[PDB]
Amino acid sequence: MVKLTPELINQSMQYINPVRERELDLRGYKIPQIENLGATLDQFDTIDLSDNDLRKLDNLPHLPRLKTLLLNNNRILRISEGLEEAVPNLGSIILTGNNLQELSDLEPLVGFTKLETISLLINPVSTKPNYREYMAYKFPQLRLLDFRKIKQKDRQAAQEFFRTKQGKDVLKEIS
Amino acid sequence: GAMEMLPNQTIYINNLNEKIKKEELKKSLYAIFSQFGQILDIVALKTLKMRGQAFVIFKEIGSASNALRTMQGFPFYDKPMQIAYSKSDSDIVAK
RNA sequence: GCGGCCGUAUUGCAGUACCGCGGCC
Ligand SMILES: [Cl-]
Repeated sequence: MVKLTPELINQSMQYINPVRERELDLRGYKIPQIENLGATLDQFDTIDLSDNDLRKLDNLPHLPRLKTLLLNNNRILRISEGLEEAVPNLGSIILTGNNLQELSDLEPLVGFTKLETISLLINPVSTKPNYREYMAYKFPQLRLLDFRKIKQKDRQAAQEFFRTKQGKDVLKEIS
Repeated sequence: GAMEMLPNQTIYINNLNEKIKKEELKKSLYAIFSQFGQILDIVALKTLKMRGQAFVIFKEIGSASNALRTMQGFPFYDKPMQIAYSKSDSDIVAK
């Protein structure tokens, strides 16, 4: 099966996308693992890794320019901890159509200070009990979740919930 | 009823939430529809005539067909999307 | 200059300088 190589990067489309940002197109190569992204020389605002066969989000080089990650329709079930050191300015992560199962599996996303948009549509974790509430509570800076805004009133209600014994028990079990 | 469109590479979406700024509207449309295929462009204006609407242009007709079937009525910024094939071919796909 | 809340009108098939109006906090 494929490898993500420097040549694959050099031969892929590298273009101004519909929202005026610099995008690398890595869609549809059945890539099994992230590697060699250092060869992008931090040129891209956006990397499109849709329609591959990633099982984990990991192995990122330092890419301070990277602000949007498109990860549609992979098989991701784990995110490596500490990725904010590699991609600190990540503003949107689009994980539609993956295999993230539990609310604790989203723990690795907490240290991104600028992450304002998340999609977990068509992931098992998006129908876990307390999903939207938990996300409001755990990610204070998150603004758009599955393309519905987290309103201040939503975050207030979530924080009030997790101060109850019921909510406390929910948090206990997530850990 | 009006005449139905054969599948086209462009979908037309209306009933969009008009409070959303145009740049953010296009950004979020790009993200949610990127699951279906390569997107060639998005055309959205906020004039009186064209606000609340967007055209999403896919490279492949198959991608548009899945987008339409899958996202019909999806609550995007808390309004359900109304999606149809566009009534004409988009300029950017001209031969 | 920068926001929050509430309401109201347009449901419209396009290719963009920009994009409705009003009330409260
Ligand atoms: Cl066009």
